[PDB]
Amino acid sequence: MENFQKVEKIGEGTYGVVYKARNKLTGEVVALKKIRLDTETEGVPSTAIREISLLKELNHPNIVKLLDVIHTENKLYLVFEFLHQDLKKFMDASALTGIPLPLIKSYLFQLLQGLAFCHSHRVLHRDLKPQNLLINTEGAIKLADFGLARAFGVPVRTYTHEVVTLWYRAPEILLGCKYYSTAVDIWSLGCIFAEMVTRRALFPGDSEIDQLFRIFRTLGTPDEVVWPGVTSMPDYKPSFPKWARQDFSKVVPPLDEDGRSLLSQMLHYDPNKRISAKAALAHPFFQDVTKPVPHL
Amino acid sequence: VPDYHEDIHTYLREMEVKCKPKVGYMKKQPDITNSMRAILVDWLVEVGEEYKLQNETLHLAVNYIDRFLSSMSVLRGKLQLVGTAAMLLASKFEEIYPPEVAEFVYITDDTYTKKQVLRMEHLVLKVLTFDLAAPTVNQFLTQYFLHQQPANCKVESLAMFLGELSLIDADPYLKYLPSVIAGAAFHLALYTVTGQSWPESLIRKTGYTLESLKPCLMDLHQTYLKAPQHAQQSIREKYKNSKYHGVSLLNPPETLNL
Ligand SMILES: N=C1NC(=O)/C(=C/c2ccc(-c3ccc(S(N)(=O)=O)cc3)o2)S1
Repeated sequence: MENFQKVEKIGEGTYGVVYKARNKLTGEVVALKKIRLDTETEGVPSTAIREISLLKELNHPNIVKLLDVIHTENKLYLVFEFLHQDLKKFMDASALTGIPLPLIKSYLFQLLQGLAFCHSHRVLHRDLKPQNLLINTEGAIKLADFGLARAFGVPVRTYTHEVVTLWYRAPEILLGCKYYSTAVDIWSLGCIFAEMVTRRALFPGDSEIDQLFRIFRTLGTPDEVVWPGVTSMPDYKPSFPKWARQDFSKVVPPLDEDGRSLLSQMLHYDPNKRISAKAALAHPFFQDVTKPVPHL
Repeated sequence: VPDYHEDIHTYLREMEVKCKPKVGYMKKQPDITNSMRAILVDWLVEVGEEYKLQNETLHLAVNYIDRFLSSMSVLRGKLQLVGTAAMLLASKFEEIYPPEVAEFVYITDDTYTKKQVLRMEHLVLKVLTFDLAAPTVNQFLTQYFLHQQPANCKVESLAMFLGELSLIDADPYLKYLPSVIAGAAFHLALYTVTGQSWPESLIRKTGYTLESLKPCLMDLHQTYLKAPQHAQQSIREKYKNSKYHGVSLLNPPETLNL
């Protein structure tokens, strides 16, 4: 553990502190997750078992690279490639002008590729949110934080319900469905897509029911026509207020017809109808995609 | 049919070759033997039942065990310990509510301390270099089941049963990849129940002909005939329950005709 000079706290993760650090010997800049063991209760958290073991499989340029695991007596450190900052801080710093459209298109393309690789390697990320997306100076964005990820089966079976950060959580999880798969990650990306366009979180609720209503109020309250089976889901209530679906050019004004189309496909109530990461890359919204450099 | 079915399958075929224990590992183990491993795995079954764990966890455990023993010498008194930290790491990886460490201490009848299981957990991790997302006979079985005309549940449970027998006997089964054993278990179930054979769709999907599955069928057939005489019976007793449609009570076919 002694080749590293820690520079500062950079982040919190869902399961441990992250630092910027440098290799005294190679000069290499890195990020260090500290995962706290404290020894005699439960040992190494399932959280870390999953993250390390999935991340080792998931080598792709749109996924953070795990360089090393320092597996001490008292602590576990995951050593990652250092990336300049998160999409979150990038968005906050771009609130008044907004991120250039060609940059959004690029970030979305790149993210979709990262997600495609994940899903094709049987992994759900389950915590796609802007402070988990990492951006460098050369125009790249990478999925990070796999502490909440898992390997899914074909077919799936019931997974953990306490899943995905509220603002980004898909309706099928909100409404208490038995089964969810890859579509939960697409929904999250949809919200993120929208956030880059509007500079405001799309569905910023403060409780499960508040979240539900924020989705309903924008996309229309779901019914059997739009989502066969909604009305018989465990946490569906006939007493949910019935709001009309708002027009996309009001929801997400700066988008052209192609962006709206793609967004509407990512944000479909029916997980079975929701577009896949792989199919999305074929979307005509990406016919003219480039690699712009972020105005840091 | 799910969105990434073909893709995931191709990928598991790449991974099953990387997640391999060396075949003749038991030959270089000074103190433990195949029949001991057999006692161990059998026990792990008993444990999965008691704690209502997924069959996939059992399979992950066995894979960790075979990989760990492939590179560490283990004395008989420590064998259970390796299996216990395997099972515990399989649980943590694959289950929603893994049992707690105190529950793993408990079913060793207090042979080992909590302090130990946690140290063994650490070591097992160290030895497998944190590589736990291993393909199992089980993953391929489910994947194969989707190509079923139509969904016979008896065939399913029986294939699951046959694949689970494969876990107990390192000789011969370590010879085979999970996909191959899966293929074998599937055709053998299908036949036994309905007379039908390993279908055209899977031949296209896996590249596997009845002819390439033959050596494994030959062995798996044997195992299946000798199943009630076998020293370890935990699987037979498990697959007697209604949950599994009592498939372990069906009569194997006399010949496989191939
Ligand atoms: N939750 C996480 N999971 C990871 O793998 C992480 C690795 C990582 C690399 C770089 C960063 C990183 C995170 C946040 C910033 S920030 N607060 O925008 O300056 C800057 C860099 O995190 S963070």
